[PDB]
Amino acid sequence: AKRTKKVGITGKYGVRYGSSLRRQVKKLEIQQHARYDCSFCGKKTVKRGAAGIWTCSCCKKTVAGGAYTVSTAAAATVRSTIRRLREMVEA
Amino acid sequence: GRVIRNQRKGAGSIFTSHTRLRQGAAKLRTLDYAERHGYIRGIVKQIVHDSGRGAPLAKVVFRDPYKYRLREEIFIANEGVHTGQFIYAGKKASLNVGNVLPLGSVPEGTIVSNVEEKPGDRGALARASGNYVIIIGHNPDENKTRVRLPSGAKKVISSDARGVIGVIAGGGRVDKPLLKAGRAFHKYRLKRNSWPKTRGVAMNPVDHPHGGGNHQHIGKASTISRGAVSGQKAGLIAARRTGLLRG
Amino acid sequence: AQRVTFRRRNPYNTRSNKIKVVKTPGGILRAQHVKKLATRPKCGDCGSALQGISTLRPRQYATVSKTHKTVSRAYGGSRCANCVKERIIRAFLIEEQKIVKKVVKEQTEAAK
Amino acid sequence: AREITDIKQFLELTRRADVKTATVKINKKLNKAGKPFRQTKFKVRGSSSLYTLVINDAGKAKKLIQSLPPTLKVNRL
Amino acid sequence: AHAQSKREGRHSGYGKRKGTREARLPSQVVWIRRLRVLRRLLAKYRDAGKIDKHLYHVLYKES
Amino acid sequence: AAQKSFRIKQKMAKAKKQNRPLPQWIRLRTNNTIRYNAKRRNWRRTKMNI
RNA sequence: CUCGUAGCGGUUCUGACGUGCAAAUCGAUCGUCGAAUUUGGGUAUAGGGGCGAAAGACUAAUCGAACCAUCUAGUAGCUG
RNA sequence: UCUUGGUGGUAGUAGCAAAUAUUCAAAUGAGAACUUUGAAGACUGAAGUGGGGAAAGGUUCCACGUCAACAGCAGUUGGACGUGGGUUAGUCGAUCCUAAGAGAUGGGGAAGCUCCGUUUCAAAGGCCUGAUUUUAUGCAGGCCACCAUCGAAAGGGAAUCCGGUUAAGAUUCCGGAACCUGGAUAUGGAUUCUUCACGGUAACGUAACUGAAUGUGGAGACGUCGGCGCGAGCCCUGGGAGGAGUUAUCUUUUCUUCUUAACAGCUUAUCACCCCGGAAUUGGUUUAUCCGGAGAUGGGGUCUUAUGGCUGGAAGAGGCCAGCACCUUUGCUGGCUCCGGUGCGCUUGUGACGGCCCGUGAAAAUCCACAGGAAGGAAUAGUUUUCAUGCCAGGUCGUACUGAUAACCGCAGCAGGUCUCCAAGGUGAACAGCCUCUAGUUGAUAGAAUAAUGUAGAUAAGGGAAGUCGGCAAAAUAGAUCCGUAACUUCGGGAUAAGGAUUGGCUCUAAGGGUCGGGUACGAUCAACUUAGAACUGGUACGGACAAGGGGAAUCUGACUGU
Ligand SMILES: [Mg+2]
Ligand SMILES: [Mg+2]
Ligand SMILES: [Mg+2]
Ligand SMILES: [Mg+2]
Ligand SMILES: [Mg+2]
Ligand SMILES: [Mg+2]
Ligand SMILES: [Mg+2]
Ligand SMILES: [Mg+2]
Ligand SMILES: [Mg+2]
Ligand SMILES: [Mg+2]
Ligand SMILES: [Mg+2]
Ligand SMILES: [Mg+2]
Ligand SMILES: [Mg+2]
Ligand SMILES: [Mg+2]
Ligand SMILES: [Mg+2]
Ligand SMILES: [Mg+2]
Ligand SMILES: [Mg+2]
Ligand SMILES: [Mg+2]
Ligand SMILES: [Mg+2]
Ligand SMILES: [Mg+2]
Ligand SMILES: [Mg+2]
Ligand SMILES: [Mg+2]
Ligand SMILES: [Mg+2]
Ligand SMILES: [Mg+2]
Ligand SMILES: [Mg+2]
Ligand SMILES: [Mg+2]
Ligand SMILES: [Mg+2]
Ligand SMILES: [Mg+2]
Ligand SMILES: [Mg+2]
Ligand SMILES: [Mg+2]
Ligand SMILES: [Mg+2]
Ligand SMILES: [Mg+2]
Ligand SMILES: [Mg+2]
Ligand SMILES: [Mg+2]
Ligand SMILES: [Mg+2]
Ligand SMILES: [Mg+2]
Ligand SMILES: [Mg+2]
Ligand SMILES: [Mg+2]
Ligand SMILES: [Mg+2]
Ligand SMILES: [Mg+2]
Ligand SMILES: [Mg+2]
Ligand SMILES: [Mg+2]
Ligand SMILES: [Mg+2]
Ligand SMILES: [Mg+2]
Ligand SMILES: [Mg+2]
Ligand SMILES: [Mg+2]
Ligand SMILES: [Mg+2]
Ligand SMILES: [Mg+2]
Ligand SMILES: [Mg+2]
Ligand SMILES: [Mg+2]
Ligand SMILES: [Mg+2]
Ligand SMILES: [Mg+2]
Ligand SMILES: [Mg+2]
Ligand SMILES: [Mg+2]
Ligand SMILES: [Mg+2]
Ligand SMILES: [Mg+2]
Ligand SMILES: [Mg+2]
Ligand SMILES: [Mg+2]
Ligand SMILES: [Mg+2]
Ligand SMILES: [Mg+2]
Ligand SMILES: [Mg+2]
Ligand SMILES: [Mg+2]
Ligand SMILES: [Mg+2]
Ligand SMILES: [Mg+2]
Ligand SMILES: [Mg+2]
Ligand SMILES: [Mg+2]
Ligand SMILES: [Mg+2]
Ligand SMILES: [Mg+2]
Ligand SMILES: [Mg+2]
Ligand SMILES: [Mg+2]
Ligand SMILES: [Mg+2]
Ligand SMILES: [Mg+2]
Ligand SMILES: [Mg+2]
Ligand SMILES: [Mg+2]
Ligand SMILES: [Mg+2]
Ligand SMILES: [Mg+2]
Ligand SMILES: [Mg+2]
Ligand SMILES: [Mg+2]
Ligand SMILES: [Mg+2]
Ligand SMILES: [Mg+2]
Ligand SMILES: [Mg+2]
Ligand SMILES: [Mg+2]
Ligand SMILES: [Mg+2]
Ligand SMILES: [Mg+2]
Ligand SMILES: [Mg+2]
Ligand SMILES: [Mg+2]
Ligand SMILES: [Mg+2]
Ligand SMILES: [Mg+2]
Ligand SMILES: [Mg+2]
Ligand SMILES: [Mg+2]
Ligand SMILES: [Mg+2]
Ligand SMILES: [Mg+2]
Ligand SMILES: [Mg+2]
Ligand SMILES: [Mg+2]
Ligand SMILES: [Mg+2]
Ligand SMILES: [Mg+2]
Ligand SMILES: [Mg+2]
Ligand SMILES: [Mg+2]
Ligand SMILES: [Mg+2]
Ligand SMILES: [Mg+2]
Ligand SMILES: [Mg+2]
Ligand SMILES: [Mg+2]
Ligand SMILES: [Mg+2]
Ligand SMILES: [Mg+2]
Ligand SMILES: [Mg+2]
Ligand SMILES: [Mg+2]
Ligand SMILES: [Mg+2]
Ligand SMILES: [Mg+2]
Ligand SMILES: [Mg+2]
Ligand SMILES: [Mg+2]
Ligand SMILES: [Mg+2]
Ligand SMILES: [Mg+2]
Ligand SMILES: [Mg+2]
Repeated sequence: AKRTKKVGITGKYGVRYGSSLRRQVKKLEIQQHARYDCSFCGKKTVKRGAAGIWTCSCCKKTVAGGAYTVSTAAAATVRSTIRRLREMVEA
Repeated sequence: GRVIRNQRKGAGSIFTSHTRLRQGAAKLRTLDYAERHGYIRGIVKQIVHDSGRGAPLAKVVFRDPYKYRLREEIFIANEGVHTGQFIYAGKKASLNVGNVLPLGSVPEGTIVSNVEEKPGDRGALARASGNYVIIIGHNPDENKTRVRLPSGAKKVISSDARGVIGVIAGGGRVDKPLLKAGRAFHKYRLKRNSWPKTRGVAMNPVDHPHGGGNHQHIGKASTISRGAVSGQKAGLIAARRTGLLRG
Repeated sequence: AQRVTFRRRNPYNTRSNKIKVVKTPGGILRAQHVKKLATRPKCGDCGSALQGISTLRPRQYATVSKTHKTVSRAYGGSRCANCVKERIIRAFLIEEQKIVKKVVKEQTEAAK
Repeated sequence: AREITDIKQFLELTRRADVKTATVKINKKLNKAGKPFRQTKFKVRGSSSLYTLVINDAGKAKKLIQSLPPTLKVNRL
Repeated sequence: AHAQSKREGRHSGYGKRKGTREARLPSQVVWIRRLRVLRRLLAKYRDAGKIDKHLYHVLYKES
Repeated sequence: AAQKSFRIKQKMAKAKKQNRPLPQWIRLRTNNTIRYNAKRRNWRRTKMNI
């Protein structure tokens, strides 16, 4: 059954630390504990491995990433920027 | 009349950094002939975690150009760099995330990391997790490159100084509350002894310039001169302004 | 029930001071000091425990014969028969790609 | 302490010129209905090992204890 | 004699219980016993062949 | 300590051999002033301090 | 996180004791008890110095500047 | 309040009252509350008042003699006094390695004592030759770019176990049985007329099966918690073979012995892998939901040997008995030492997993493997001493004992303090408290009497905080099962809110398992403790000792946990 109404993974913190602080920790704990899809083998098996380290259990491949997500919006922006720059330099 | 806590930090006894569990100094490869005239290919073997450092560290193996052996360089891992990826370092390397290039051989608006201030100091700028350097100008005559630093500072450095394409991995790390004193305890346990911090207004006058009194208050201005001496610089040193950023 | 003692002068429950209560032909319970368990050798590429090789503490490997320490394949006691297969295949297709690259670069430099 | 299960190799062991001594031990294994037999153990003392041959047949035993080399010192029980 | 009385079922009432029910016998231990019973039974019926591999797969997750 | 230094044991040996009463004939010599052993040491009364 | 042993502390009785068992203990009652835990050994920091989750706390029963020796028989309009 | 020494009164006084506790006899002795032995009674109650160690101590250990002093009474006793005796190692430690760190040199600084620095801005270096007669092997090439040393008796690390043995030593002695390192060195086997093995599709196998420089890889080498599974030892229990206890009565009964070390051979596994095969009607599957066209299920196999089994060790030892010898030298002879079961049990080891982290949880010595292919060797012989057997050696220092209500520190034989291992039965959730077994102790000045006042423990009619600064102190409550559970809230709590019922014994009943199988409408058998219900019963007692929250309504204050 649905055990909690809104605390989710932050139910371990009880009544401590403030609800805004627990809601702020919640969105990043869900992200860092989520399984992500491997870019290399297509399976959704990528775990977090001491933040910034995103390891796929199958195929044993490790990607440097964000602290709580495998990819950040800034890094996706940077890949698009380097892709555009490389395409306009070597063409 | 007692030597205060920030004056005790320079004696370096119990305020040294805790360096047992660190992997080694993260540096660029040495600026040799291969990087100066062509490129060299290394291999990411491991992406490991460095204690005290928010950013993961890449271990990149290069072939030694002059002896038959392998050189393991320790890089700060850029986001998207993966194990088994080839890394190319040199003047002729391509614009790929993880590649090490001189800044003169790199276009404008390019995001770089682990940037040498001077060519051959093996990485100085934009090393913390999530940080990067924008390339904002080139002056080819008497070769210079204008860069933007993570503090917003404009800075002219040499075109022969090398950087690594991409942002530093580990970004967003300070976006989480620690929530509790133990997480700050374990954070600082492998950095250095700088936590917990007792306030100077909570001390006796012998311990701090802010110490003493029948209420905890400062009593003189917290803004201290740049031309003040040790024992006096306890507050907001050489403040151009104070207060909230409100207009 | 009979109770035992450490037999060496170390009184602490360290990694090196592990014991095991055993019964003797004299009918009594003695502590028997246990050596640390051997870790299997690992593959140099993937890191998995590689099969066929005896699991010994490191100076015990100087006492056993070459057969216990080696598989009869190339990279026998170092790599793990899938990393060996991967590196043979990677080798062979990269020299075939090298001669294709050589002929293609020679053609595009001799044609223009 | 090793167990030799071959009479040819045991007689080969008894003449290796570092062997001086062998004990011959008679055990008695009387089970429920299988074999109420006495078992002999020829234990020959090498320099590095003690080799034992277990013989469960008494007729096979008596010819071996008769056939041991003459210079070898035999202890009985 | 007290053990024989216990094995017939004496001295085991509300006036004799001092620990909680999960202290006396854990609810997870009861679950592990029960689920291993159902899974041994399902494996036995599949391997005999009186239960096919689709009714097995429905009843395994139902158990 | 039961796991001794040799130097510690050697000073123990010296202290053991000095732990004896006065020899009786020294009290009989011509113009003797020694009555007793004024450097007598016991394990229970004074520690010999390594 | 919690109840509560071991442990680690030290609330209250302002209990006992108060020429003590003890220059800080004893008993009951208490706080906490899976970590900013407790602890051994090794190691580093030394006196206007150290170290301090801060009490001028602690730095060998010594601390609003330790201990030892010397200057030194310091000086005293003050007391015997 | 002089200095040093001595001495009074107080004064035969205060006191010698924590740690439940002693008592009877005999012996010894001048002398026994206190010594020894027997007997009885008790306690510590396996997180011990037991068995060992670390630091520290240093002979306190043990024996003989002995009581002037010391043991705040005594003393014939003693950790006291006097005199001796006692500590045995290739395998246990140190020694070696590195750790945080300490520290020479080169060099710079400083009047200088000395400071910095630890690979630095130094001309910092010694190792094999492929195996021999112009060689004390070098006067041959050739390689290495490393850089003092100290630093752990809890980290890393070559290798030893059992039984016996002393007054006091033992993983050290003796007996038997091993193993490791270094060295020398033959034999047998293997390998060579295709020179440097062969088999298997493969995973891999084997008794061996050349392999330099150089490089690479592994091991050393690692957090914490959780449940699960397996092993060991302990606990529990059945049969049988002995021995002892009880026996007015009952009890096929109560207790006790029934063991198998290092090392060795053969086997034995989760995981992992290989071959075949080609999967949706998706299957396999864990307590925990992961895995499968990147090849699942399934069918064959391969492996690591944690661990177990069998055998050797090894029954000859150890244990339990019997009979006869009975200053017998001092024993002798004989028998049995066997077969099971059980499990959310306890302790420990370990495996495969899961969770946690802005924390991802040593290094070095050391050993091995691989890559490479220098160099060398096939005919009455060379190579391997990574196969087997054989030969020699293994130094130095520590080692006794206590480890604490008497061997350490606290002025002392001080209710303090001081690190750790092992760990029986019952009650019970429990390593709580309470009682007991093994082992240990019965030590602490005693005897008589039972005033006041104490200290510690209690009880109390009726009232129920009127006491007091203040419910301080005490009492009340308490476990478990079932019911019920407000405001407020950060929606997680509050909460065991508040409150209310039930509980024993006995005799039953009903559920909940494991082994057990099929035709090319069928149950023997074995075992466990959980829950629920019912009758009967009793001076309505029943968490019967022990163990064990008082609660609520609010206000000030600091968020919390913490110091
Ligand atoms: Mg100071
Ligand atoms: Mg100071
Ligand atoms: Mg400061
Ligand atoms: Mg440092
Ligand atoms: Mg800090
Ligand atoms: Mg702050
Ligand atoms: Mg602050
Ligand atoms: Mg203050
Ligand atoms: Mg103050
Ligand atoms: Mg000041
Ligand atoms: Mg102030
Ligand atoms: Mg303030
Ligand atoms: Mg100022
Ligand atoms: Mg093998
Ligand atoms: Mg009953
Ligand atoms: Mg009952
Ligand atoms: Mg009851
Ligand atoms: Mg309970
Ligand atoms: Mg339980
Ligand atoms: Mg549950
Ligand atoms: Mg010495
Ligand atoms: Mg002392
Ligand atoms: Mg807690
Ligand atoms: Mg609590
Ligand atoms: Mg107290
Ligand atoms: Mg008081
Ligand atoms: Mg408490
Ligand atoms: Mg508190
Ligand atoms: Mg708390
Ligand atoms: Mg708790
Ligand atoms: Mg907890
Ligand atoms: Mg020290
Ligand atoms: Mg200091
Ligand atoms: Mg000064
Ligand atoms: Mg003070
Ligand atoms: Mg002084
Ligand atoms: Mg004077
Ligand atoms: Mg005066
Ligand atoms: Mg006077
Ligand atoms: Mg005087
Ligand atoms: Mg006097
Ligand atoms: Mg008197
Ligand atoms: Mg009196
Ligand atoms: Mg008194
Ligand atoms: Mg008493
Ligand atoms: Mg008498
Ligand atoms: Mg008396
Ligand atoms: Mg009696
Ligand atoms: Mg008792
Ligand atoms: Mg004695
Ligand atoms: Mg006497
Ligand atoms: Mg006396
Ligand atoms: Mg006397
Ligand atoms: Mg006495
Ligand atoms: Mg004595
Ligand atoms: Mg004596
Ligand atoms: Mg003596
Ligand atoms: Mg050793
Ligand atoms: Mg060293
Ligand atoms: Mg120096
Ligand atoms: Mg100089
Ligand atoms: Mg030194
Ligand atoms: Mg050393
Ligand atoms: Mg050591
Ligand atoms: Mg370690
Ligand atoms: Mg060690
Ligand atoms: Mg060593
Ligand atoms: Mg022995
Ligand atoms: Mg002894
Ligand atoms: Mg032997
Ligand atoms: Mg061997
Ligand atoms: Mg062969
Ligand atoms: Mg290895
Ligand atoms: Mg944990
Ligand atoms: Mg937890
Ligand atoms: Mg078992
Ligand atoms: Mg052995
Ligand atoms: Mg051994
Ligand atoms: Mg399969
Ligand atoms: Mg434990
Ligand atoms: Mg070697
Ligand atoms: Mg190789
Ligand atoms: Mg060799
Ligand atoms: Mg020796
Ligand atoms: Mg010696
Ligand atoms: Mg000894
Ligand atoms: Mg000893
Ligand atoms: Mg001892
Ligand atoms: Mg003792
Ligand atoms: Mg002592
Ligand atoms: Mg002293
Ligand atoms: Mg004192
Ligand atoms: Mg004491
Ligand atoms: Mg004392
Ligand atoms: Mg209990
Ligand atoms: Mg007993
Ligand atoms: Mg007394
Ligand atoms: Mg009343
Ligand atoms: Mg009343
Ligand atoms: Mg009332
Ligand atoms: Mg009232
Ligand atoms: Mg009133
Ligand atoms: Mg009044
Ligand atoms: Mg009031
Ligand atoms: Mg009060
Ligand atoms: Mg009260
Ligand atoms: Mg309940
Ligand atoms: Mg309630
Ligand atoms: Mg409330
Ligand atoms: Mg009710
Ligand atoms: Mg009942
Ligand atoms: Mg207030
Ligand atoms: Mg607070």
